[PDB]
Amino acid sequence: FTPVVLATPIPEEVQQAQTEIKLFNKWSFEEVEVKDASLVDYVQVRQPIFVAHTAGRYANKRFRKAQCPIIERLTNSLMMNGRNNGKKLKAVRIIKHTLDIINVLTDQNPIQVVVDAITNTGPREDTTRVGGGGAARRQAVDVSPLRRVNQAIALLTIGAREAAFRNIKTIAETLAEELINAAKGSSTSYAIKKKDELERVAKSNR
Amino acid sequence: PGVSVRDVAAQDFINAYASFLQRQGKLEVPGYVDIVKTSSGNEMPPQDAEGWFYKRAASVARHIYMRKQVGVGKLNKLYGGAKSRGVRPYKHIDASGSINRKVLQALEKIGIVEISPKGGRRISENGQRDLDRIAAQTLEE
Amino acid sequence: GRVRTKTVKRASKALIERYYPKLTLDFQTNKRLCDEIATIQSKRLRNKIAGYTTHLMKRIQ
Amino acid sequence: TPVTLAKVIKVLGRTGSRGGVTQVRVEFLEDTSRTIVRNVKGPVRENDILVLMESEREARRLR
Amino acid sequence: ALISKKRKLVADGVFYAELNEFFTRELAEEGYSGVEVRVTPTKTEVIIRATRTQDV
Amino acid sequence: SLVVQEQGSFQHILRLLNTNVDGNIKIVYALTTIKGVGRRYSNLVCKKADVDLHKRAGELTQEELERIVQIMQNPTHYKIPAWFLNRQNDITDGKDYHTLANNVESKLRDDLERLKKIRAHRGIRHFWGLRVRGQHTKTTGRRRA
Amino acid sequence: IRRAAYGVVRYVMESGAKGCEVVVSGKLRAARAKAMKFADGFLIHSGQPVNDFIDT
Amino acid sequence: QHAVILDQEKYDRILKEVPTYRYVSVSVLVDRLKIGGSLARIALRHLEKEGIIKPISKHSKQAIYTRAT
Amino acid sequence: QQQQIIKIRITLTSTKVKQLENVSSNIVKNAEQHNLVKKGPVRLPTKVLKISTRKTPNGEGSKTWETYEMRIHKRYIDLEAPVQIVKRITQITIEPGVDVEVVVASN
Amino acid sequence: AVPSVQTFGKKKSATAVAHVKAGKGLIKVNGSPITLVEPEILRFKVYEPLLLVGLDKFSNIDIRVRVTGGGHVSQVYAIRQAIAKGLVAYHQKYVDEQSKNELKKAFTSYDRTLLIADSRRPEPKKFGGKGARSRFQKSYR
RNA sequence: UUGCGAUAACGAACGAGACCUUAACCUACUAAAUAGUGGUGCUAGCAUUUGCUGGUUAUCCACUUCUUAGAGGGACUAUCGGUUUCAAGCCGAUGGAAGUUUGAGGCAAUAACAGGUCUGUGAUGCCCUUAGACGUUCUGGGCCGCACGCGCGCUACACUGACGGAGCCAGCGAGUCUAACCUUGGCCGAGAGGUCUUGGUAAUCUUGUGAAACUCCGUCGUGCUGGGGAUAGAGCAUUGUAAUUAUUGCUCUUCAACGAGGAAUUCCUAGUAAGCGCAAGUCAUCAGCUUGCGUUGAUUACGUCCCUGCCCUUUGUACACACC
Ligand SMILES: [Mg+2]
Ligand SMILES: [Mg+2]
Ligand SMILES: [Mg+2]
Ligand SMILES: [Mg+2]
Ligand SMILES: [Mg+2]
Ligand SMILES: [Mg+2]
Ligand SMILES: [Mg+2]
Ligand SMILES: [Mg+2]
Ligand SMILES: [Mg+2]
Ligand SMILES: [Mg+2]
Ligand SMILES: [Mg+2]
Ligand SMILES: [Mg+2]
Ligand SMILES: [Mg+2]
Ligand SMILES: [Mg+2]
Ligand SMILES: [Mg+2]
Ligand SMILES: [Mg+2]
Ligand SMILES: [Mg+2]
Ligand SMILES: [Mg+2]
Repeated sequence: FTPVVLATPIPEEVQQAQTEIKLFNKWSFEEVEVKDASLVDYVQVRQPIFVAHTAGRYANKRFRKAQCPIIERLTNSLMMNGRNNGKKLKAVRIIKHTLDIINVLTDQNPIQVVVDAITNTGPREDTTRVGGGGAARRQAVDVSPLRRVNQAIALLTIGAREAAFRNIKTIAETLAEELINAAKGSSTSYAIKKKDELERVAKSNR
Repeated sequence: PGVSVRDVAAQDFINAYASFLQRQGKLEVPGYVDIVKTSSGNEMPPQDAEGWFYKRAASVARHIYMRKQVGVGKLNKLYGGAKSRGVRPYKHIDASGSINRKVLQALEKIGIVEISPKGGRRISENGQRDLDRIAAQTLEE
Repeated sequence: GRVRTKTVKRASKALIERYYPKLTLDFQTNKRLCDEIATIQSKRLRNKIAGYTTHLMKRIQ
Repeated sequence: TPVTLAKVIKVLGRTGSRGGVTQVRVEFLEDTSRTIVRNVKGPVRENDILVLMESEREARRLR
Repeated sequence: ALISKKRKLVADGVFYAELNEFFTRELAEEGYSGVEVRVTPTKTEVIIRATRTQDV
Repeated sequence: SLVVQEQGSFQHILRLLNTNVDGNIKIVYALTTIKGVGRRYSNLVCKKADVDLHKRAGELTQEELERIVQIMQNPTHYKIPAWFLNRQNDITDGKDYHTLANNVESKLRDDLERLKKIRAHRGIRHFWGLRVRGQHTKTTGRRRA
Repeated sequence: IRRAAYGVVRYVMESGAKGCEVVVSGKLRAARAKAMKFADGFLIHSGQPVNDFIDT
Repeated sequence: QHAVILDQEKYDRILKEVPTYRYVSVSVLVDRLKIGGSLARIALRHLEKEGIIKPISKHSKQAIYTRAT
Repeated sequence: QQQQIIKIRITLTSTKVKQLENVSSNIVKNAEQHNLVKKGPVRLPTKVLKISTRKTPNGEGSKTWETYEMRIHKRYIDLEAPVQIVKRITQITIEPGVDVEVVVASN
Repeated sequence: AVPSVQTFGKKKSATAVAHVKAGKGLIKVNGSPITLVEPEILRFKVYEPLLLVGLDKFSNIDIRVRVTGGGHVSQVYAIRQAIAKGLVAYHQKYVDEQSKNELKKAFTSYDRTLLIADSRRPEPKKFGGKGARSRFQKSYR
């Protein structure tokens, strides 16, 4: 709880992160308590990290990607559509800017908001093609909690990538608007709109 | 407490060191500025255009400081980039070799680099002193 | 993907037949005394033989 | 909509035409040991907690 | 003789492969089975594995 | 080495060198509307004419327009280094001319009908409407040209 | 060919080898080509011991 | 379409309405005032010097700014 | 002719490592019994000569390739040798398949 | 002479050699402090060996790291390994073992690559594709 | 067809596997100025009071962590739980450099196909020609010719982006006197390139291949726009006996479609896809190509027979040049 002097001097804001590990230096991984269970053990909080870059292996087993942190899994769903393949330095830079904007409006915890997004745009009832042809029937299945996390990260980040495309608004703030709208539940986010499309199909495909 | 030019960030050093030689003004900026692009792989000339030769010389003299010898050909390969060949894919093209040779001959006459019998330019007695002063300035400004 | 060939399992079973009051439930000494009581042409071959043989004792107890 | 969280007891096997549907046996968290069998689209595992928008329907596709 | 080791080893591998086919053709009816070239200073000696040596 | 402000004493769409050069866009990118004057040529002459490059081309004073065009029509006077132009060592008088707005079509025709008139093969390919720079016509250009 | 191949196969076996195989392909008074293996003994076809033990 | 010069009547609601903005950026001034990004950038650097907005990030390609107090 | 160090280096280049390190061992064993000081077998990086050809002689089939590899292994041993007795015991039994060069220097 | 250990850290091709010896808090990378690393968003990878245990465990120690090979992210993950391995190897040879095994607890309980080199290696490209697995597009028509 | 098990079979052989190569570990050995590190024999600088340096191995000494490559060791799913017929196995956890055949290749049986190659060979039978030649050689043209259909690609439709500056980091090769190869440095030139020298037959020199995406700071600001660079004009170089139908590069100008793509269709399960570029091959010159190589590095599943293809068993047969 003290400042330390070294021959190569360390700044004080990083020296204050000695007492708690936060996102990048700013937002704690504590009080990110998830109001909806069944996604706990699949939203990966309760292990703090500093930056959302980790070269960790999580795709060599069936469920190791449930232990990749939920901010790294959000950065992961950004760096695609070819021209952005590779480039996690750009995707981590976005989420640093994104969690700023999530903190500025609706001034609460920006990690809690992206967690509130994943628990809100996870598709709880989906459908599958029963019958092995084009002229078939569709059946209402329940959805795995890993898939509800898997699709929610996909639905939010696609709706960020679409809305930031071809306009002045940045990927930093479209995603921030995507996650804030999804945190409330508003039908003005892409991911909530796409989720209720999946769920109204399964009401009728029972 | 004795500051070298490694304790200061390279972006913040070169901006400070370029504005020093600009406000001092003895660098003999060669005359063909605003007609040159700094590389064949470039589309445009430098976008600041009253400047950029103070910045190129600040980056060269820093690069001489870090290294032990740098010549012109190593300097062109340094500042080259991806050349858009239009419809064929990109490539590395070395930078302009008359700009960087007239950077080095400029820093010689103001005493920063010299002839260095293992190649091209090593940084001088005085040039090491000159960059080290600015490095002392930059941490506490 | 870890099923063992007959040449591992015959040589393991032929070791148990005539060297039970010898080599024990430890792989490491089983690895090392197959150097003396068997002529095995490869280090990778010896360790698979010594490991199934170790697996066999743990079943025998 | 009165949803119910249910707790996986057994992964009874894959079903569906392509194998992408896994049939599981769950017990409800509220009023526990009220055990039924459901279909799951994503990767389901033992002791996963998953949510049902209906309380009276058992999975019918198998083998 | 001022030639690289990547080149001097390949050129000796070509001088071997040329005499292999030359002695295949010339010593065909005398039971040639192989040639063995030993690169020594001041002489190289060509060892011919011919089964009926007495007419070679 | 710092950022300074500005103010908008502004003039819209403006004829220049027989081209409706636009306002609301910057000086070296409003003068790319003029044929024969591209980006490198705009950037060199908007520095030779002592014009601030951030002026948005409609805050430009009407005498600053006149120095811009006087440099364009006459570049070898004002130390543009004669490798920077369209037509150099021209075809008939050997002198370097930067060809401008309506004249770049005119000298294009003058090049193409010089070339047919000697029955040169590139002029013949120019007459037939084929590609003239040694392409492969078998696959490409197969909805137009 | 059957007298030549079994002549050299059973010369190899009587000279002390583990395996031998003679394969003759071509045409012999018939237009359509056929191949017949004259194999006696024991061969190993896969792996490094092809390089260790087999003369081809 | 987007004002690339700055006359007075845009100036007196740049200085009146960037107060009550929670989030201010280049694109925030583009889509809610009606200037271009090259004047939104100028209206960012000017307005932090006047101190009615305070910086948070100050990255190139993305500036996060917010209302003072 | 009287026991003077000559600062000789024997470089040994060969495709096959077992025959190469046979002579590089014997150069060590010869100079450890004349009590000569030596920098030992310095193992230079293996030159790998790779040649990629299409498998087929014509142009038919799937696009299948070989990589034919020649490995060159090389060593050198530095010596400081009384020349007449050491040149007597080095020029004898030159190894085929191993190329050996002997260089003296004035340092 | 001085109590000194020398370790290394390794990503794909980036090998950071650390020369850890007794001193006064010095933490340097290739000539330069830990405060300026480039990429400046990956600054906290090379602060995780410092912050997980506290700065006070580095106050008696000089660390002088040379990294070459690899790339910009890849060198960063070798820096955080070279000095987390350098501090532990200093707490093996000189400081107590119970104090060494708190270092190896909190390093491993956060990030296993802080001490143990990741074995993911470049799988070779195969003919018939631009990739190791990926194949050229086939036609049928 | 890997085994376990059932068993009129028992016990084996080829193939699979083992094997060989490559990659990941070795602070354990053997060392090295053709690799480094540490002092400093010894200096010598800059700021200082030790931080960053530059220099000499009978004009030093020591060490091998880093690198190399000899010889070895390591992993055998080890250990422990769960399931299985307590099998063969499989899954999870812990340890571990590695727990996907450890990753990846090389090798790869029996049987074939009327698969391709006579235009790779002085591999070859038969046929054709053999001087007015289908031989050989010389000069010029052609393969590239353009209403068009198809295949693999390269460049994009932009703000997760272009430009300018700045930061600046790999790995696999190759290279000349058995003659003009890789080229550092200096000078001249916007550039392309030229000239004077140099080092290297190569862990020694090019070369730290200072590679590109990337990062930061500026300029742009949703406009077919500063995206895109197709077409086209003018000039300067290089290679070459020879550049015209532009060999290629360079500087200015022209700035086309293209606003993410019907029907359909390809590849792909972890350092893998994808983005990025570098070397080699052919090469005098020419890469949007291929073989590698490294940089950046995700989504999704650890399943199935639904589509397609293949395999095995049962049934049918009037088929055995075997549904051609
Ligand atoms: Mg040069
Ligand atoms: Mg070009
Ligand atoms: Mg099924
Ligand atoms: Mg046999
Ligand atoms: Mg076998
Ligand atoms: Mg095998
Ligand atoms: Mg790829
Ligand atoms: Mg070692
Ligand atoms: Mg055929
Ligand atoms: Mg046929
Ligand atoms: Mg002739
Ligand atoms: Mg052709
Ligand atoms: Mg094709
Ligand atoms: Mg850039
Ligand atoms: Mg390198
Ligand atoms: Mg345009
Ligand atoms: Mg050609
Ligand atoms: Mg090439």
